[PDB]
Amino acid sequence: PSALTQPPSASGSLGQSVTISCTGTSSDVGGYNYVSWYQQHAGKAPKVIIYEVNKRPSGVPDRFSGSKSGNTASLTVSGLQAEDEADYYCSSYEGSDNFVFGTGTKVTVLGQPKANPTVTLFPPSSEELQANKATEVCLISDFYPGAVTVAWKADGSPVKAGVETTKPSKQSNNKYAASSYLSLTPEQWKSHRSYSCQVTHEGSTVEKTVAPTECS
Amino acid sequence: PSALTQPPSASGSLGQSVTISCTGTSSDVGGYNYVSWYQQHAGKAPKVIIYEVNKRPSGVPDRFSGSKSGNTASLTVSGLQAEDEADYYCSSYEGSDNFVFGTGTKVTVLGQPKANPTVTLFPPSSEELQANKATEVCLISDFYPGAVTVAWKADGSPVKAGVETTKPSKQSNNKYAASSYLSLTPEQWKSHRSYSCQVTHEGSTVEKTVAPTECS
Amino acid sequence: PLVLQESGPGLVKPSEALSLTCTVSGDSINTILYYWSWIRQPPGKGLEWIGYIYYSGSTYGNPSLKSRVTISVNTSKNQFYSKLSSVTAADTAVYYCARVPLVVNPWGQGTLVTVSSASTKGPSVFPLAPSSKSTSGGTAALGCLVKDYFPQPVTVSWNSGALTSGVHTFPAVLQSSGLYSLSSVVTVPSSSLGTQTYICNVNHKPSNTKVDKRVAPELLGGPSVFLFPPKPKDTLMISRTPEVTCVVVDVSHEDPQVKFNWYVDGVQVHNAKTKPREQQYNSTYRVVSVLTVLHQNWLDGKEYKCKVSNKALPAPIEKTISKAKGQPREPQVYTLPPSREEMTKNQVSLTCLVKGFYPSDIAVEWESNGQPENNYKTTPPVLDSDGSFFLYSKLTVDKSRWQQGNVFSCSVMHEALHNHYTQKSLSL
Amino acid sequence: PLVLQESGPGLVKPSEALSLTCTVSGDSINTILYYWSWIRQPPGKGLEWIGYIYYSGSTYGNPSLKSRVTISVNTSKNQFYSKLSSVTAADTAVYYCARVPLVVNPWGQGTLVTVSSASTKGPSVFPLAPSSKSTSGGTAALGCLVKDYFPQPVTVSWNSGALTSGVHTFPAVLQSSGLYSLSSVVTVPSSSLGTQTYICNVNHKPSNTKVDKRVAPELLGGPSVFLFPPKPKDTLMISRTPEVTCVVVDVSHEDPQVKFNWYVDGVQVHNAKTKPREQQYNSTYRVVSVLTVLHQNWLDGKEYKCKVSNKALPAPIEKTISKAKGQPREPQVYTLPPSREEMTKNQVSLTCLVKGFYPSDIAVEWESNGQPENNYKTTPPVLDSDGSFFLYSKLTVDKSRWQQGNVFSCSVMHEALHNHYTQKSLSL
Ligand SMILES: *[C@@H]1O[C@H](CO[C@H]2O[C@@H](C)[C@@H](O)[C@@H](O)[C@@H]2O)[C@@H](O[C@@H]2O[C@H](CO)[C@@H](O[C@@H]3O[C@H](CO[C@H]4O[C@H](CO)[C@@H](O)[C@H](O)[C@@H]4O[C@@H]4O[C@H](CO)[C@@H](O[C@@H]5O[C@H](CO)[C@H](O)[C@H](O[C@]6(C(=O)O)C[C@H](O)[C@@H](NC(C)=O)[C@H]([C@H](O)[C@H](O)CO)O6)[C@H]5O)[C@H](O)[C@H]4NC(C)=O)[C@@H](O)[C@H](O[C@H]4O[C@@H](CO)[C@@H](O)[C@H](O)[C@@H]4O[C@@H]4O[C@H](CO)[C@@H](O)[C@H](O)[C@H]4NC(C)=O)[C@@H]3O)[C@H](O)[C@H]2NC(C)=O)[C@H](O)[C@H]1NC(C)=O
Ligand SMILES: *[C@@H]1O[C@H](CO[C@H]2O[C@@H](C)[C@@H](O)[C@@H](O)[C@@H]2O)[C@@H](O[C@@H]2O[C@H](CO)[C@@H](O[C@@H]3O[C@H](CO[C@H]4O[C@H](CO)[C@@H](O)[C@H](O)[C@@H]4O[C@@H]4O[C@H](CO)[C@@H](O[C@@H]5O[C@H](CO)[C@H](O)[C@H](O[C@]6(C(=O)O)C[C@H](O)[C@@H](NC(C)=O)[C@H]([C@H](O)[C@H](O)CO)O6)[C@H]5O)[C@H](O)[C@H]4NC(C)=O)[C@@H](O)[C@H](O[C@H]4O[C@@H](CO)[C@@H](O)[C@H](O)[C@@H]4O[C@@H]4O[C@H](CO)[C@@H](O)[C@H](O)[C@H]4NC(C)=O)[C@@H]3O)[C@H](O)[C@H]2NC(C)=O)[C@H](O)[C@H]1NC(C)=O
Repeated sequence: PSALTQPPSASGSLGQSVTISCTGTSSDVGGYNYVSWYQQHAGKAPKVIIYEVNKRPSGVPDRFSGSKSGNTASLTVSGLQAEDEADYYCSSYEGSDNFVFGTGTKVTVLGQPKANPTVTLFPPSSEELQANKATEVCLISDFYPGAVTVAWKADGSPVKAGVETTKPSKQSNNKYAASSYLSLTPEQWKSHRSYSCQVTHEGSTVEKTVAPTECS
Repeated sequence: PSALTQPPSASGSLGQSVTISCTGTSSDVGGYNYVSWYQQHAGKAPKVIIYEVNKRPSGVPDRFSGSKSGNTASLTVSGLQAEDEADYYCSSYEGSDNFVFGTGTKVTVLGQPKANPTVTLFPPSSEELQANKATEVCLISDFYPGAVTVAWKADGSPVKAGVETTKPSKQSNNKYAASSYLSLTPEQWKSHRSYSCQVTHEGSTVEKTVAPTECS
Repeated sequence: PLVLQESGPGLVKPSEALSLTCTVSGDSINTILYYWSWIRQPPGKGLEWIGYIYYSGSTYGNPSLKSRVTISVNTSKNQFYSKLSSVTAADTAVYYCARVPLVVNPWGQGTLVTVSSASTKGPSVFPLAPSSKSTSGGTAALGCLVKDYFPQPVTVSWNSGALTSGVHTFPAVLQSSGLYSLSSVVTVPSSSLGTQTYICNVNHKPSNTKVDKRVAPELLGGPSVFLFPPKPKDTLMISRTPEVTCVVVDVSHEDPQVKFNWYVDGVQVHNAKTKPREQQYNSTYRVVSVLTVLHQNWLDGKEYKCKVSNKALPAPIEKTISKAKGQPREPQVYTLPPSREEMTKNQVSLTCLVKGFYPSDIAVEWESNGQPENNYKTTPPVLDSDGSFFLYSKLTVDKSRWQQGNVFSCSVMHEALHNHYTQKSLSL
Repeated sequence: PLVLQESGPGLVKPSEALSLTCTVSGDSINTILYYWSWIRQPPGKGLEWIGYIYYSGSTYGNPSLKSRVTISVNTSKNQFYSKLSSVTAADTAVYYCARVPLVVNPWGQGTLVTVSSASTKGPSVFPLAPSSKSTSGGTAALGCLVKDYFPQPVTVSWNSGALTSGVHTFPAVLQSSGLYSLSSVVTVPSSSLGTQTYICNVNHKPSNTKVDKRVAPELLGGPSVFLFPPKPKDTLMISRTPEVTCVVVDVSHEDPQVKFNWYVDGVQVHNAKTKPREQQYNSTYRVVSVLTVLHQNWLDGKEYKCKVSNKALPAPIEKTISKAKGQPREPQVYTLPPSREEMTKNQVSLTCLVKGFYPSDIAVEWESNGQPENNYKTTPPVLDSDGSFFLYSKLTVDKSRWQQGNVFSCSVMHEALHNHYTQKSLSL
C-alpha cells in the first residue's frame, strides 16, 4: 500500500560517497531491524547486497555500508565505480510473512551521452516455400522514442501493398522495439533479386543492409 | 568433260622456284595461247594472277611467271613466300564462249603442324521467353574429323532428355562443324543456375565455359 | 533447473469472472518453505505487488486488490491459484508468477490478463549476422532475432537447438501496436567462425512458423609481383644459359592459382620453357615462373613482359623487363680509408665509391683477401647531377685488424667495365 | 553492290520434273555482256561445271548433263533459267548461280536440288565473347555465331544490324546430320571495348527465332599500404603536435572507396581527428589518413594499427605501427675523407659512417656550410654482427672545391643521441 519513500535521484563523482534513503511504515523499517537494500541490473531480476541493517552475504564487497537511523534507513556506496549504475531499492518485512518494497533510487556517476543496436533484413523459410508462400519481414530493434517508421524497396523502387508495419513498445531494458512484414508467394521472391528495407526513427533514417551484394 | 591434268602436289623451300603444270584438250590449252592461272584462298572465290600466256593485270607481282610449252602449260612462282599457300589452277577457252578449267595443284612450303577454334555456351532470347519457352543450345565449331560428341550438365550432374545433338560436315574452309540444342520452358531455366556443356572430339574432350561464374 | 509458467489467458469485458494459475518443475515450495507473490504491470507502467501468502496460513492482498483478491495454492499438486471475481478497466496487466527467495526474484513467464475477445496470428525472423570490424580480445558475437508475432512464448533454438555456449536469448518486447520482437545471440570464439556452421532455428506453435540461417568473417591478403635479370655472365657467355624470371609472391592459401602470360616482344612466345612452382612459404607461397633466353635476343634490344594473373587480383599485374635509356657509364670506382679519428676507436670502417654510372644494374662486394667479408652496406644508387648514378659501400672492421695490414678488396661487378667486373682495392 | 539469288527448292524422287532460277540486282549481264554458269557439288564431293551460255546464242552443257541440260536466260526480266527433265540419284547437288567475269567468281547463294519430300525446323544462337589474353597491336575480335537450323539463309545483324566495320560474317556449314552452323565476328578497337555496347542480333524467318548479346575486357590494378612515424621533435615537444599516418596508395579509379580502422591499443580510438583525402594522382589517388597523438601515449609503450579496407582488396591490409625491441644504440658517427688517388680526379667523394645503432629510425644528411648539399646517397641500414645496425653516406663533390677548403658537415638526426641530432663534421 505504502511505498517506502526514497530520494528520487542521487549523484556522486568517481571517488565520492553516495548515500540513498528509505522512509517506512511501522510494521516494516521501524518495527524490525530487517531493512533490505538491493541492486538490480536492467536485463534481469534483483541481486542481494544488504539485509538486516548491515548484514551482507558473499560475493559483495567491503564498500557497501547500509543501515537505519530513525525510520529513514540508509545505504552508502562509498568510493564508487562505473559498475554501480543500477536500480537500488529498500525493502522490509510486515510480520508473519508479508513485506513492503521501495519506489527506487537512480544512482548516477556525473555526466551522460547516446547509443544504437540493430536493424537486419530476412527472407522466408523452406517450411513455407514448400506449400506456396514467401513471407519476408524488416526488424527495427531497440531505441528510446516510441516512434519509428519502415518502408521497403524491390529492385530499388517504391512498393505499394501487402506490408504490415506496426508501432513500438518496451523491452526488459525499457527501450521500445518494432515490427514489420510483407507477404508474397515463391514465384514473386524468385523473380526478385532484391528487397532492401528502410527504417527511420526521428531523423536517424536508414536505407540499411549488411549485405555485400546478393548473388548465387 | 576434260579435266586439265595438273601435277597433284608440288613442293618448295623458302627461296626456291616452284613450278606447276596443265595438260589440255585441243580446243583449250593447245588451240589458243589463252591459258589462265588462278589463286584461290580458302574462304572466298578465285582471284586473277595470269591469263593469255604471261599476261597479268595489276596488284600481282613480278614473281609470277606463267606460260605454255607444248600442251603442258606452266606456272612458276619463284622465291616463294608464306603468303603463297593457296589453291592454284589452270584454265583455258573452247571457242565461241565456253572454257575448260583445271583439277588443282596444292603448293606447299616444306613441313606442317596442328590448330583449334571455338566452342561457346548460350541461353534463350526474350522473343521466346515471352510466349513460354527457353531453348538453349551448345556450339562446337570447326575441326577435321567428321566425328564430335556433346553432352550437358545442369548444376554439374548428368541430364537425360530433350537434347538434340547432330553430326558434323564441311564448311567453306573445308572443315566440319557441329550442332546441338535442349528445350525447356522459362520456369526450368529460372530454377537453374547453371548449364555447362561438354563436347568431345577424338580424345580432345571438353567441359568448357569462358564464364567467370554466373551471378546477377 | 527451476521453471514457473502460467495459464488462464484471454481478453474479456467487466462484470462477470477469470481464473489464472502457475505450475512449477525443478524447485520445491508453492506455499510450504517460503512464500508466493503475484504482480501486475499496466501497459505503460511498471511493477506493483497484488498479494502474498506464507507456508500455509496468511494471505494478504493489496489496498487496490484488498478484500477483493484471493491468492491461493495447491501444495501437493505443486500448482498455484489466482481466482479472483471483477477485473475492471485498469486492472488489465502483465500478471506473473513470482516465486520468492528473500524478496521476489525467480521470474515466471506469466500470462496476460487482458480485456474484450482477441486474435492469434503469425511470426517470422531476423539473423544478427556479424560485423567484421573487430571488438577486443577473443570475442565474437553473431545472432538471430524473431519478429511480429501474436501469442507469445517461442522456441528459438541455435544450431537446431544445440550450442547453448555463449548464447544470450535477448529479451522480448510487447509493442505499441500490440506486437512482439526478441533476439538470440551467439557469443563464441572468433577463429571458430568460418571454420564452423552455426544455424538460427526457430519454431512457433501458436501459429506455425519455423526457420534456419548461418555466418562468416574476414582478413588480409592480396599479392605482389616482380621481374628479374639474367646473370651478365650467362648473357655474355655463348655456352652458359640466360633467362628472365617472374617471381610472384604473397599469393595466399585461399587463392593459389597463378597463371602467367609471356610476351617476348609483343608476339607471344607463349611457352619456351617457362616453368612455375608453388611452394609452401610462411603462410602463402613463392611462385618462380621461368623463361629460357638465347643471349642475342636480350642484346638485340628486346622488350619482355610477364602478365601475372591470379584470381586474388581483379586486374592482372603486368611487368615489363625493361632496361633503361643511356649515358655510357662505367663506375667511378674509388675506395676510401678513414678519418684518422677512428684510430682512437677499436672499430674502423671502409668506403667504396662507385659513382658515375648508367644502368642501375649494380653488383658491388668486398673481401678480406681470397675469402669474403661479412659486414657491409651498399647504397642502391642515386640519380646524379650530370645524369649518372652513385653509391657507397661499407666494411665495418677493427682498427686492430687494420694495422695488422689487412688487404680489403672492394670487388665490383658493374657493367661498362672490362671483365663485367672491376675491383678497386684498399688498405693502410 | 551485286546480288545473285536462287529459287525453285525441294526434295523430289526420280521419274518426273523441277525448275530452278536465279535473279540479280546491282550489275548488268544475264547473258548479254559475258556468260553464265551453273555448278553442282554432291554431298561429300566438290565443284563441277554443268553448263555454259554466251551473249545470246550458244549453250553448251556437261557430258554427264549433255543433250540432257538446258541452261537458259530471261535478259529483259534479268532472271536466269534452269529447266531441266530427269535428276537421278547422284545429281542431287548444291546448285549455285555462278556469274562469270573472266572465269566463275561472283557467288550466288544457291538453291539446293535434293531428292524425296523434307521438313523445315528451328535455329538458335552462340556469341563469341572475347579472351582477355592479348593479340598483337590494336586488334580485338569478339563475335556471334548461329546454330542448328533447317532451311538456310539467316539475318545475323550486329548491334541491331549496324556496325558493319570490322565484321566478318564467317561462312556456313551443312552438317552430316543435314544441319547448319555459321559465325559473325566484330574486329574493331581494343580500347573501344568496355567503353561501348555491342549486340549480336539475329533473325530467322524460315522458322521464327531472333536474338541479342554483348561484350567486355580487362587489365591491372590492386593496392598497397604504409604506415608512418611522427616526427621525434613533435613527440619530444610538449608544445608541438605528433601523429601517426596511414598512406594508401595505388587505390585505382574503378575502386576509390578506402575505409580505415584505427586501433590505439586493441581498443578502438575510432576517431581522434583521423582525416583521409583522396586526390588525383597519376591515374590512381593518394589517400593520407591521419591520427592525432598526445606524446605520452607513444612514450608509454603503445601499439598502433591501421586496418585499411578497400573493395579492390578482398581482404583488408592491416599494418601495425610497431617499433622494435632493443639494444641501446646511438650511432657511431665517424665521417671519412678519400683515398689520396682521388686528388688525381676532378671529382672527390666523402663518407659518413653511422654504425652501431638500434632502432632503424634513421635521418642522416650533409651540408656545404649553413646551406645544404645536393649530391648524396645514404644506405638504409644493415643489421650488424654484434646486434646493431649500420650505414654509409656519400657526398659527391669536386677536388678543386675540396682544396679550396670547404666545410662539409654530415648532419645526422638519429636517436639515442643528445639533440635527437648529432653532427659529425669533415674537411681536409
Ligand atoms: C610470407 O613470406 C615473407 C616472410 O617469410 C619467409 O621467411 C623466410 C626466412 C622463410 O621462412 C620463408 O619460407 C618465409 O616465406 C613475406 O613475403 C614477402 O612480402 C613482401 C612485402 O609484403 C613482398 O615484396 C615483393 O617481393 C619482391 C622480392 O624480390 C626478390 O628479392 C628477394 C631478396 O633478394 C628474394 O628473396 C625474392 O624472392 C626475390 O628474388 C628473386 O626471385 C627470382 C625468381 O624467384 C630469382 O630469379 C632466378 O635467377 C636466375 C635468372 O635470372 C636463375 O637462373 C633461376 O632459374 C632459371 C631461370 O632463371 O629461368 C630456371 C630455367 O628453367 C633455367 N634456364 C635455362 C636457360 O635453362 C635456369 C637455371 O639456372 C639452370 O640452372 C641453367 O642451367 O634458370 C631463377 O629462379 C631472382 O634471381 C631473385 N632475385 C634476386 C634479386 O636475386 C620485392 O622486391 C617487391 O617490390 C616491387 O613491389 C611491387 C608491388 O606490390 C611492384 O610495384 C614492383 O615490382 C616493386 O618494385 C620496384 O620495381 C623495379 C622494376 O619494376 C625494381 O628494379 C625496383 O628496384 C623496385 N623497387 C623497389 C623499391 O622495390 C615486392 O614488394 C614479397 O611478396 C615476399 N618476399 C620477400 C623476399 O619479400 C610475407 O609477409 C609473409 N607472410 C604471410 C602472412 O604470408
Ligand atoms: C601512380 O603514382 C606513382 C607515380 O606517379 C606520380 O609521379 C609524381 C611525380 C606526380 O606526378 C604524382 O602526382 C604521381 O602520382 C606510382 O605509385 C606508387 O606505386 C608504388 C609501387 O607500385 C607504391 O609503393 C608503396 O608506397 C609506399 C610509399 O611511402 C612513402 O614514401 C614516399 C617517398 O618518400 C612518399 O612520397 C609516399 O607517399 C610515402 O610518404 C609518406 O606519406 C604519409 C601520408 O601520406 C606522410 O605522413 C605525414 O607526416 C606527418 C606525421 O608523421 C605529418 O604530420 C602529416 O599530417 C598530419 C598527420 O601526420 O597526421 C595531419 C594531422 O591532422 C595533424 N595532426 C595534428 C596533431 O594536429 C598534423 C599536421 O602536421 C599539422 O600541421 C600539425 O600542426 O599532421 C602526415 O601527412 C609521411 O611523412 C610520408 N613518408 C615519409 C617517409 O616521409 C612504399 O614505401 C611501400 O612499400 C611497403 O610495400 C607494401 C605492399 O604492397 C607493404 O608490404 C609494406 O608497407 C612495404 O614495406 C616495408 O614496411 C616496413 C614496415 O612495415 C618499412 O619500415 C620498410 O622499410 C618497408 N620496406 C620496404 C622495402 O618497402 C609501397 O610498396 C605506391 O603505391 C605509389 N607511391 C610511391 C611514392 O611510390 C604508380 O605506379 C602510379 N601508376 C598508376 C598507373 O596508377
